[PDB]
Amino acid sequence: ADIKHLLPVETQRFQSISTEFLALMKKVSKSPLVMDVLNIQGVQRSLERLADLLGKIQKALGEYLERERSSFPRFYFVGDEDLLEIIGNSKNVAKLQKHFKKMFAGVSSIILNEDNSVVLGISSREGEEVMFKTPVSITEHPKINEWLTLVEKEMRVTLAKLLAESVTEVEIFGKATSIDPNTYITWIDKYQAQLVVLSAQIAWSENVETALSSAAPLHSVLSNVEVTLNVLADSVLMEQPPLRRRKLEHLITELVHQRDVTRSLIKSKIDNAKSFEWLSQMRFYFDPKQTDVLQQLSIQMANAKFNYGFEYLGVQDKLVQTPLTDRCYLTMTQALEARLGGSPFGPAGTGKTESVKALGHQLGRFVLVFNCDETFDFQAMGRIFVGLCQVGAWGCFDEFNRLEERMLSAVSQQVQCIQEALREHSNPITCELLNKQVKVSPDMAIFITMNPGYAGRSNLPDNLKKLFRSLAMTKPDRQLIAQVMLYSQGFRTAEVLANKIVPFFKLCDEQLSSQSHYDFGLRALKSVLVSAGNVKRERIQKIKREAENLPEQEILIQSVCETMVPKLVAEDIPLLFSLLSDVFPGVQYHRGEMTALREELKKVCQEMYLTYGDGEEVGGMWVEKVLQLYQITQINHGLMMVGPSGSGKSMAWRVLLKALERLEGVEGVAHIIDPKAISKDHLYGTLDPNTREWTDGLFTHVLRKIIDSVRGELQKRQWIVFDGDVDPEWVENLNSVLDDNKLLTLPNGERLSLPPNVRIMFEVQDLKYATLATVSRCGMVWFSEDVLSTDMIFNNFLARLRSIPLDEASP
Amino acid sequence: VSTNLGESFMSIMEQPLDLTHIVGTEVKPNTPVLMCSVPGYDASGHVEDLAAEQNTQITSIAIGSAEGFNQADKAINTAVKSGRWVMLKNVHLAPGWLMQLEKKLHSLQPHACFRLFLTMEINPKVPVNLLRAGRIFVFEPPPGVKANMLRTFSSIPVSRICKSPNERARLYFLLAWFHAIIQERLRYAPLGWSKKYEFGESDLRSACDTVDTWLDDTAKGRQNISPDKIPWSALKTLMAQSIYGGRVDNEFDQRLLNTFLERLFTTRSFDSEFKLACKVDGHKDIQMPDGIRREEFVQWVELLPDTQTPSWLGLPNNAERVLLTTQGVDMISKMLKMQMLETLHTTASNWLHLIPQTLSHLKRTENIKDPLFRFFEREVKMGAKLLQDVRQDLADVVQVCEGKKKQTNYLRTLINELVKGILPRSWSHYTVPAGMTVIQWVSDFSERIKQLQNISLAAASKELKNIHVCLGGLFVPEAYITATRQYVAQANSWSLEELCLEVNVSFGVTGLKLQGATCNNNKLSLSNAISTALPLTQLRWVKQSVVTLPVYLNFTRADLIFTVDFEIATKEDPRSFYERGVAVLCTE
Ligand SMILES: Nc1ncnc2c1ncn2[C@@H]1O[C@H](COP(=O)(O)OP(=O)(O)OP(=O)(O)O)[C@@H](O)[C@H]1O
Ligand SMILES: Nc1ncnc2c1ncn2[C@@H]1O[C@H](COP(=O)(O)OP(=O)(O)O)[C@@H](O)[C@H]1O
Ligand SMILES: [Mg+2]
Ligand SMILES: [Mg+2]
Repeated sequence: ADIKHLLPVETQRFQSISTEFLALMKKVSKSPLVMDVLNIQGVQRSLERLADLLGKIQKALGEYLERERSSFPRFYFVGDEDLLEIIGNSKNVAKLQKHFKKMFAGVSSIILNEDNSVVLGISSREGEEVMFKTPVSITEHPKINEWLTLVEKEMRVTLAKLLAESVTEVEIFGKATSIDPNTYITWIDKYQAQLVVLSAQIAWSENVETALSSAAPLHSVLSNVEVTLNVLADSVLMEQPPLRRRKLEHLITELVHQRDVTRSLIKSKIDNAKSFEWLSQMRFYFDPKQTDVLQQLSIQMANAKFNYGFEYLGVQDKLVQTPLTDRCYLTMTQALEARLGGSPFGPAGTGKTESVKALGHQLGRFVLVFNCDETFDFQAMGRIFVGLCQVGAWGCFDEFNRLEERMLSAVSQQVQCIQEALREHSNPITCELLNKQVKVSPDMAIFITMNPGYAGRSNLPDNLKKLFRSLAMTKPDRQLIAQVMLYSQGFRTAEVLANKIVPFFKLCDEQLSSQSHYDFGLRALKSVLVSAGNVKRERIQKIKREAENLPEQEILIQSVCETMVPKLVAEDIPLLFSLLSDVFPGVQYHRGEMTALREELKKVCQEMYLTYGDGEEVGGMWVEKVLQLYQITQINHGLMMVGPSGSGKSMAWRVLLKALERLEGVEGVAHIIDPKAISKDHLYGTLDPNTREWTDGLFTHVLRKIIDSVRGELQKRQWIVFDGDVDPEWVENLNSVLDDNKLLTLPNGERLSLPPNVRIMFEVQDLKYATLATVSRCGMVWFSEDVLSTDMIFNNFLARLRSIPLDEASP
Repeated sequence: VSTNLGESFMSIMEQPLDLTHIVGTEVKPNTPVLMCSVPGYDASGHVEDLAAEQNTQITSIAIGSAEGFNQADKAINTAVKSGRWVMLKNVHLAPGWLMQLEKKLHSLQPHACFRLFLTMEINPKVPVNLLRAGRIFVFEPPPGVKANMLRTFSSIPVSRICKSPNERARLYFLLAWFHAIIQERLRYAPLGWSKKYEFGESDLRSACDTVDTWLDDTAKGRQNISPDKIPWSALKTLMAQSIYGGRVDNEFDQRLLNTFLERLFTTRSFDSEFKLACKVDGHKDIQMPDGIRREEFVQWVELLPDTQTPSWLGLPNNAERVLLTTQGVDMISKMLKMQMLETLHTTASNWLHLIPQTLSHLKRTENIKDPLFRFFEREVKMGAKLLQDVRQDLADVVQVCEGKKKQTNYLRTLINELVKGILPRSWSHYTVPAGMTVIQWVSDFSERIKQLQNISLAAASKELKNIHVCLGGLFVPEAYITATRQYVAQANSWSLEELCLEVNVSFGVTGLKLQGATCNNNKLSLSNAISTALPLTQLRWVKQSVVTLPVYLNFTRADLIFTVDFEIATKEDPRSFYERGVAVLCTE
C-alpha cells in the first residue's frame, strides 16, 4: 500500500509502461497470427524501450525490498529479483512454489486445492508430504507475510502433534518383546522420516532412563534394540520403495548407534541416572502433560537443555554417530550452553560442516552453510547476521580463515554483540547491528569451519578466537562409518566388507605414488560405498529380472575399481590391482557391457574425423578413458580431466557429450569458461560498496539462466567446463557446490541451488597449486600423455586433408 | 644482579601487573596505553575487567573497516570532550591510520581522566612514531608455575571462590595448578607438547565456569560436600573432551592430558599429604596444602621457592638445558650488540667443488610381484632422479661461476639460494626437519644415496629380506612398513586386516633412537640421558605392563609413522613414561 506516495516518478513511469503494454496486448490480440504480429514495424524498438524502462523501474524500486524483509523474518534469504517476483506474484500463489526452497529448510513446495485459497500442507523435494491439522485460509485475504507466518506456525504445530502421536504409537509398540514387521512397516509409512527417527530416539531414551531408575532392565533394553535391529535388517534385505528405503536406513543407523551406546553402558556398571557415563550421552525427554505443544520435547546433554525447533527438514542424510561425532556433539552443545559459537577445525574431509548440519537437524533447527571468501564484507556479514537473528536459524560459515583479516576483526564486534544479546536472553530483546536494532531469537547459533594452513590463509584475531570454542577433529572412525553404512544399505558380510575396505584405503593412500590429484580419505570412501550400494541394487534388479545370494565382495571391488581406477597414473594400476588381489583373495574383475554407447561413439568419432579403438587398438586407451569419464559422470558431480596438454581431454568430453545426446535424445549444451582470462571479480560477480547491489559474474549468470530455464534448460543436459588452470583463489568458492549442499552462496546472501542435470567439469593441466579441499570434492580422470598416440593425430590430419576443402569433386 | 642491586630488584616482575595504579597515575592523558601482546594471548579482557572494577564506560571499537575508523574518530572526539575512555582493538592492521591517529593525538589536549588503549600483536608494521608516543605494555604467558598461579588467583575474583561449599577453594586451587602445569609445558616443546597449543585464559574461564556449574548441580546449597560426592568423573571427562581437549590433535597428547587429569583430580578424595609432583628425585617432593581457605591457598602459592626445575612439570630435569644455554648465548649476543654502539663467487665455487665428491652415481635395479622389490625399485628410481637433478644443477652452477655458460633465471635463483645457504625449493623433495641448512642436507643426501646404492647392490645379488635398513634414510618409511606387512601377508597367506606388530631389540630396522629412556632385554627403563641409540630393532608381524610409544620421523615430532609397544620395567610407571614424553626417533 501507499506505493504512489513514496515513489511519484516511479509510479508515473509504471503508468506509462502500463499504457504501452495495454497497447501492445491490444495489438497482439487484434491479430493472433505470428506473421500479422510481425507485420507491425517498430515492435523490436518498442520491446527494447519497454525492457529498458522495466529495468530502470526495478533498479530504482529496490529500496522497498529491505522494508518488505523487515516484516517476515524468512524474507532475508532471497534475492532482489526473486523477492520482487514473489511480491508481484502474491496473488498468483502457484508461481511461488519454486521459491520456498530458499525460505524454508526442506519445504520445497506447498499443497493447495482447486480453489487456490487454502494451504492443505507442505511437501519436500522427495515427495514426502505433511498434512496440516488445521489449514490456513487465504479466503480472508490476509497479507503474504501474515499468511506465511501462519503457515509456518501451523507447520510447527502439525509436526509437534504428529511427533506426539508417533511417540505414543512407538511406546505401545515397545511394550512387547516380539514385534510385527507388518505393523512396523505400516508405522514407518505412516510417519515421516524425521519424526520416525525422533520417536525411536525418545523411546530408547525413556527405556534407558526407566532401566537406570531400577542389570536385568538394561539387558532387556539391549535385547529389544537388538531384536528391532534384526527386524530392520530383514526388512531392508528385500525390495523396498525409495523413500521407505531411506527411512529404514535412517532407522538402522540410529538403532545401531543406540545399541552401541547401550552396550557401552552395560559393559561398565551404572546404577543411577545421574552418572556421567549416561549424562554424557544424548538424551530425549517427552512430557505428554505439557500444555504447550511446542515445548513437549526437551533435548538434553551434559548440563545443557534444548527444545526442538520443529522445523521441517524433509528426508536429507543422516550421519553415522561415530565417537568423534559424539565428542563433537558434546563440545558444540557445551559451547551453545555457554552462549559461545562453535568452531571445529582440521584437515578437509573429516566431516565438520556435515557434523554441524547433523547437530542442527538433530535439534530441529534451520541451518545455513556459507562458503565465505575474501569478498564477504562487513556489510554483507551484518546483513546475513540480521537475517539469521530475525529468522532464528543457525550459521555454518565454511572456510572462515579466508576472510581478509581486517574484515575478520571487524566481524568480531558483531559476533560479540550477538553473544552479549544471547547472554542477556539467558538471564523485546535487541542488539545493535549495522547501526540498527534487530530482534534476536533465542535459537541463535554461529558455527565456524576452518582448515588452518591450507593455502596460506589468514588467521583469526585473538578477540575473535576467544569467542569460539575450538574443536580438533582429524581422524574420523572410518571402520565404524563403513560398517554402519554397509549394514544400512544391506549386506550380509557388512562388517567383513568394512574391515576389508578401510585398511585397503589406508594402505593405498601411503603405498601409491605421490600425485597432486589423489584422494583416499573419507569423501572417497563415502563415494565408493554409495556407488557400491547403487551397483548392488542394480545387480539385484538385473538378477531378479530373470532373496538369493550375491557376490558382495565382487560388488565392492567393482565399485572400488569404477571409482578409483580412472584417477590412477599408468604406473599405479598394477600396484592397485595387486593390492586388491592381496586384500581380497577371490577378487576377480569384469567390465564392458556398453555396446550401444561404444558403437555410437564409433559413429560420432568417424563423423568428426577421429580415430577409434576397440580396447586394444590404436584408439583403445582413449575410448576406455571416454567410457571412464562417462561412468564418473554417472556416479559423480564434479569432474577434473587432469593431464598434460595434448592428451585428447577436450575431444574426449566433446565426443562423449555428442554420443550421450545421440543415445538419450536429450540435447547437450556445453559452456566453456576460462577462469583466468577474466578476473575472479568478473567471473563470480561484484558487490558495490556504495549501494548494496549485486551484478552477475559469468558463472553465476550461466547458473541463473539454467535455474530460471526460460528456454527450457532443465530438460537439456548442461555441462560447464572450466578450461583453465586451477588455484585456490577462485576454486575455493565452489567447495560448497561440489559438496552435499550442491549450492553456491553469494555475498548478498542468496542461495543458488544446483539442478540435477548440471555437471561442473574442469579441464586442468597440473594440480601443483590446488588444495586438498578442492581435489577431494572432484572425481579425477587422469588423461595420460600416452593416451593420445601420435599416429592418431596423423590419421586425424590425413582425414581432415582428404575432406573439408581449404577454400571453404572440387579441384 | 641480586648481589649488586639487592635481592628484590626483579621481584616486582614475577608479581602480576597492577594496571589500575599505572593507568590512574603514571599514564598522561595524551599518551595512549599501548598494550602489545604475543600471538595466542589477548589483553582486551584485562582492560574490560579494569573498567568494570573502576565503574567507567568504554567504547570498544574493532579496527579494520572504514566505519570502524569513523566510529573510532567519533568516540575519541567524544571522550576528549567529555572524559570517558576509548579502546581500539587490533590496531596493527592499519599503520596508515595509526600514523594520523598519533598525529591527531599530539595535536589535541584531552580531558584529565581520559585514557586511550591500543591493543595489537607484536608486529613490525606498528609505526615507530606511535611506539615512541604511547606507553608500551607487553603481555606474555607468565613465567614460572608460581607466577602463573598468582596471575590466575588475581584474575579470579574472591567472591566467586568464597561461595559455598568450602571445597570450591580446593577445587579452584587444583584447577589453577593443572592450568599452570599445562601452560608451562608449552615452553619445552616438543617434549612437553607435540604442538604449540593455545591454552589461553579462555580455557581457564570455561573450566572455572563448568566447575561452578557442576558444584552447584551437586550441592543444593549445602555448606560442605564429602570428597566422594564431587563429580570427579564429570569434571575429568568434560575438561578432557570439551575445554582443554578441544585443541588436542594427537592421541599421544590426548593420553598425556588424560594422565594429568586422572593423576590430579582425585587427591585420594581430598586426603592429606597428597604429592603434587616430584621436584628432585633425591628427597624432594611438592605437597598439597592442608588448608581450606582461598587466603591460605594464596599464601601457600606465594611461599613457593623461587627455584624451579622442569621436573615440577613432570618433564625430565635436562629439558631446559639446551633452551637455557641458547637464551644465555642470546643474552651475550644482545650485550655485544649493545657495546657495538659504544671474490665471494670464488669461495662459492670452492664450496660447489667441495660438495659433490660425496655423490657419484646410482643404479636403477623391472617386472616382479614382490612388494619389497617394487618398493625398493621405486625408491631407487626417485633417488636416482633426485641425484641426477642435483648433479646437473651443481655442474651448471660451477660452469656459470667459472666457465662458458650464461646465467638464466633459474640459475640465478639457485645462485641466490646457495649463497644465502638455505635449501632451494626444487631440491626439497623428501621431508626435511624444520628447514635444515644445505650443509646438513647435502650430508643427509649423501647418506641416503649410499643407503640406496647398498640396496641396489643387494638387489643385484630371498636376497632382500635379510638386509638391514635405516628408517631415517628413506623417502617414505610408512611405505616400507606397509610393504613389509604386505610381503609377510602374501608369503604366509594371511589377511592384511588381522596383522599386528611386535618389537624386539623378522625384519631388521636400524637407526631408531629413543628419547629419555633406555632398553635392556626388551624392558624399558627411564634414564636422564637425552637419547639412546637402539642397536637393531626387529619387527615381526603376527596375527595375535606395556607402554605404547610413538615413532616420529624427526626431532621436531611433526610426522608420525607407526606406534611401538615396549615392555615396562618392574619398578617404573606408565603414567611417568607418558608424562616425561618418552618417544622414539628414526633420525638425528
Ligand atoms: N581420438 C583421437 N584421434 C585422433 N586425433 C585426436 C584424438 N583426440 C584428439 N586428437 C587430436 O588432438 C588434438 C588436440 O586434442 P584436444 O583438442 O582434445 O586437446 P587437449 O588434449 O584437451 O589439450 P589442451 O589441454 O592443451 O587443451 C585435436 O585437435 C585432434 O586433432
Ligand atoms: N559420521 C558420518 N556419517 C556419514 N557421513 C559422513 C560422516 N562424517 C563425514 N561424512 C561424509 O564425509 C564428507 C566430509 O565432508 P566435510 O569434511 O563435512 O566437508 P567440509 O570439509 O566442507 O566440512 C561429507 O560429505 C559427509 O557426507
Ligand atoms: Mg567445511
Ligand atoms: Mg584441451
